[PDB]
Amino acid sequence: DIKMTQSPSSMYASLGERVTITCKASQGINSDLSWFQQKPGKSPKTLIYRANRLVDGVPSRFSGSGSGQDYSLTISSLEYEDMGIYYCLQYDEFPLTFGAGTKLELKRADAAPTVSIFPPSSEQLTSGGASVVCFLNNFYPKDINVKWKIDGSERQNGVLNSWTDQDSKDSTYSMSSTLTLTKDEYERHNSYTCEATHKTSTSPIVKSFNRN
Amino acid sequence: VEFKRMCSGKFSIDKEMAETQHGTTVVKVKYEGAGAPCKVPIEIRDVNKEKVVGRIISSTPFAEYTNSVTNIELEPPFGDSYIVIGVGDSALTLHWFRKHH
Amino acid sequence: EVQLQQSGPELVKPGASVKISCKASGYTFTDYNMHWVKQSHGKSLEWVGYTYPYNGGIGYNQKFKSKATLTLDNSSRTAYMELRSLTSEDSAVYYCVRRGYRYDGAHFDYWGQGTTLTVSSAKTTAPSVYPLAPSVTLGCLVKGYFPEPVTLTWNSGSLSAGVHTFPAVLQSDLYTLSSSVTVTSSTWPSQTITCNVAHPASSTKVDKKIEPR
Ligand SMILES: [Cl-]
Ligand SMILES: [Cl-]
Ligand SMILES: [Cl-]
Ligand code: NA
Ligand code: NA
Ligand code: NA
Ligand code: NA
Ligand code: NA
Ligand code: NA
Ligand code: NA
Ligand code: NA
Repeated sequence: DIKMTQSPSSMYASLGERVTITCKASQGINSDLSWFQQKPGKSPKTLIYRANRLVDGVPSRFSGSGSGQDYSLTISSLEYEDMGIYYCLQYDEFPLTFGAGTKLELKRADAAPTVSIFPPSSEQLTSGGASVVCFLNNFYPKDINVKWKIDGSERQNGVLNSWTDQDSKDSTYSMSSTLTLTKDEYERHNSYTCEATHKTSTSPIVKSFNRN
Repeated sequence: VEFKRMCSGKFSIDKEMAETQHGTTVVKVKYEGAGAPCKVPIEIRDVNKEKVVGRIISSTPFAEYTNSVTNIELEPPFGDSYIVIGVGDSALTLHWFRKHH
Repeated sequence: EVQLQQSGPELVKPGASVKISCKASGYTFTDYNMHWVKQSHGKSLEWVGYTYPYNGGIGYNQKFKSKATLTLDNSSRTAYMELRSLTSEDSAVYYCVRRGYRYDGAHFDYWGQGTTLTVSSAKTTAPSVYPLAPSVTLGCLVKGYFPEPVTLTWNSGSLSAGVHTFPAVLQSDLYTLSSSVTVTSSTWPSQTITCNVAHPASSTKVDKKIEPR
């Protein structure tokens, strides 16, 4: 199988800038190469085929170049609607193979996360379970450190996280952290803490509540 | 290289058959059999798979080694024809239909 | 205009089979091959195989040779992909995409809208909605439901801005997600707040309200 390697895996850019991403085949593919853009929960939209043929209807800011093993896709001037994941495909030889993609995201000023913690619901505690929730919303960049503490003891097990894509409004990221736990073992501790460390400050943001 | 004989093994399609920009068709095949290097058996027959029609453009196509890949350019006639690659039961029989541009 | 319309979502048990369709329009069908592509959630695209309109020109990615059966119907301009002996690993979004093999054809320029397939031996179960009470932020936890899609709004579509609904997570044949909303402090807890959760697979619309603990 021909291996397709896209570089970089992800990257950031600003509106108006030229962006170039690359795709390298493990052997020459004689320009039998197409590029696609795909947005979350949507189908791929084709930008280029035969390495440099612009698909009818696609904006002219997209162009393709390359030959042999190496191919580049270039957006001359980045626009807002260009955010998403780009894929390359070789169809020079069976089986057809795709690159792993290049996630393209938008730059913006740094922003500290807004942290909020929430004790398990009385409705949920009636059943044999208890979940503690902590939202860390609207922060940038996406690098972030999250740790729970129960009565001071750092707790790792029982935690499941979820991420949103780059918010379509302010281009920030948000994260849900959920510490699931049994009722019994939940009702043995008092202080519950969700703590976040971010580049925006050396001091970590600390939210907590007391079961009393 | 020393003795040039017809390949006896199976071929498989290794790329979508497609038209060139100069009135020909290109077929890429992977040789899965043995006895390579050997010559790729290939011809074009009519809609009844009877009479030999069209012609092969590429010079005597070869399978250089086991699992090798070979590009073959040929010129099917207008209408329906069958590109037959290989020999025996394992032979590839590919229906091509050429229209006037 | 070129159009590739695929059939709707499929939900089946392991060991079952399914047959997804892809009806084409707006071009000479016999001048194009139809390829099928698999994309597992959060993964890259993967080639399943392709069909060529004449004499069952069939190409399978060796990976799918014992899994998929691709066919064509030129007269109805419809392509089909049949998957058998299904397992959870078969769960993914599948697309059809055209490729012109004539001198003037375009390559992989149009895709179908995609078709979601979910394979699992789990039962349909409505979710359990819980409130999240402490500008101020609030939320709702949706826990213990199998059919992936749930729709979350706030006060029945009233609150649009400052909303974050996180992707669900599977732990044991059941999904769990959460949503939050940010508003001005003064408006709460006076002005009402409510998470609306619609679960189509169960045909239930459950609302829960946010009042101070
Ligand atoms: Cl997606
Ligand atoms: Cl777009
Ligand atoms: Cl995905
Ligand atoms: Na350009
Ligand atoms: Na190169
Ligand atoms: Na031709
Ligand atoms: Na032959
Ligand atoms: Na003959
Ligand atoms: Na569908
Ligand atoms: Na896949
Ligand atoms: Na994906």
